[PDB]
Amino acid sequence: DIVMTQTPLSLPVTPGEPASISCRSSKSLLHSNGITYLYWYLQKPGQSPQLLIYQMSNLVSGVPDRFSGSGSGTDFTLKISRVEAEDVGVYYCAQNLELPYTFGGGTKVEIKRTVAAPSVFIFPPSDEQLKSGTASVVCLLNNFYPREAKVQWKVDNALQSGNSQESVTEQDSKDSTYSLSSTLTLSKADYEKHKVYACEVTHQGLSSPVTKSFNRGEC
Amino acid sequence: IYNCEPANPSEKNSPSTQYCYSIQ
Amino acid sequence: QVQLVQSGAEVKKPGSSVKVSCKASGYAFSYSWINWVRQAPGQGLEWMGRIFPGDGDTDYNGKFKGRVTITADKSTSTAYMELSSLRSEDTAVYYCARNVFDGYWLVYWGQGTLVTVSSASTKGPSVFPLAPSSKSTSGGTAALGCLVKDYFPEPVTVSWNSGALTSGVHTFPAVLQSSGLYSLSSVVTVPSSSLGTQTYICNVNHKPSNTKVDKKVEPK
Ligand SMILES: [Cl-]
Repeated sequence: DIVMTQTPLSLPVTPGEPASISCRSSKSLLHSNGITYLYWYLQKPGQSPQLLIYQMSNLVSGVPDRFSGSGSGTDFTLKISRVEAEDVGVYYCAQNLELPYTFGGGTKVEIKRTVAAPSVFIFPPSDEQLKSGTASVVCLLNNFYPREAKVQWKVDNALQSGNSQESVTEQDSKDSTYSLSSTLTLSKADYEKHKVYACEVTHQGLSSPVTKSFNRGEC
Repeated sequence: IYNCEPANPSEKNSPSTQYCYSIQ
Repeated sequence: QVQLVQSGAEVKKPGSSVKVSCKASGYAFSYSWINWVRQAPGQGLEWMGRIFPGDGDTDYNGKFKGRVTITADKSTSTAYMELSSLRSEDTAVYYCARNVFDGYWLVYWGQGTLVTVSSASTKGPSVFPLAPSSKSTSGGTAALGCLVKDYFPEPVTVSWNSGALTSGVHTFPAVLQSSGLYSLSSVVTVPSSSLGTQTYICNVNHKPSNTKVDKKVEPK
C-alpha cells in the first residue's frame, strides 16, 4: 500500500501569519497524464472532513484563496498565506492513485497564544459518594496555555501512581486556553487510611510547581 | 490507440470515460 | 442540494456485526461511488471500501480481512456498511463519502456514525457535588461543579441552573473507567462572595437510560 506521512503532528499557528504543513508518499503520485493524485482534507472541530485541495494544487471553489498546495511527485506542502482563526482543525493528505486509498496521520492545527498559568483548585470527595463506598478526589487546572501540563497526586506526601485519570478540554474558541481535570479514585476504606490529599501542578506558566491540598475531614 | 481508460480508480465508470469510449 | 445522512451512534457488543446507513439525496444515487472511511482514536482516516450503486460493484480494503460488506438499496437511495466480528479497536466514527467524478474525489461527506464496541450494559449516572471551598478560589472567584459518575453508554448532557448559567462552564470529555463505565465532571467558576446567597444546580441528562438528575452544589 502507499504510505502517507505528515509532519508536524501538531502545529500552533498565529492568526495573521503564514503556516505550512507537509506530507509525503512512499510512491510517486505522478501519473503519466501529468496530474498528481494528492488531496488535502480538513476536519474542523466538530465537523466532518471537507476537501480543500484536489490533485495537489487545485483549490475547491469556495475555499479561501489564502490556501494553496504544491509539491513534487512524493513530497507536498499545504500553505496558508495568512492564517485565520477559522483554519483550525485536523488536516489530512490522501492519495487516490491506487487502491486501497490511504490517508496521512493528520496534522492538528491549533491557535498559538501567550503562555498562561493554570488556576488550580482541589475538591475532596463528597459525603454522598463516600456513603456509597467510593472516594473521588478532583484536581482542576483552569484556563491555561500551552496544553502540556503535569499533575501529580500526593497523599500523606506519598506520590500515588495508577489511581487517577485525566481529561482535557479542546482549545477554547475564544480565549485559546485549555482546562484539565485529574481525578484520583480510591475505595472509601483506602481513602480513610490517609490524611493529607494534595495535587501538585507543574506548568510552563508557573515559576515553580503549585500545590493545592486539603486535610481529610477538617476544613 | 486513444486511451479512454480511467486514469485512477476514482474515475472508474466516470461520465468522461463512458463518453470517451462512446466516440472511439 | 447534495446530502448524505447517516444512522445514529450505535453501541455494539464484541463479536457482533454493525450496519451503518448512509441516505443520499440531491444527486443521482446510482452513478457515484460511495466510499466508507473510518476514524478511530489515535488513528487518522482509514479507507474501508466503496460501492457503485448502479451495478452494485464494490472494492474493499484488504486490511479488513473480509469483515466488511458494503451494499446499496436503490429504493431508498441508501448505502450501507456492515462490519462483522467487532473488536474494541473497531470503535470509531464511520463516514460515508461520495466520490465526485472528474478529479474532485471525496467532496461530500456524511456526518459520521460513532460505533462503540463494549460489553457494558446501560446504566444511569450517579451525580455528586464538587463543593466550593477555600481550596477552590482564585482571583475573586470560586470553582464548583458536578461529578457525573458510572454511566453507560455515552453521551450525557450537563447544564447549570437549567441553562441560566453558561459563562465559565467547562464540561470535560468523558473518561472510560476500568469498570467499562464512563465518568465526567462539569465545572463552573462564579463569584466567591455570593456563594452563600446564590444557588447552583447541575442538570444532568442521560438519554440512553432515560435518567435525569438535578444536584444542588453548596459550600463545604
Ligand atoms: Cl472512489
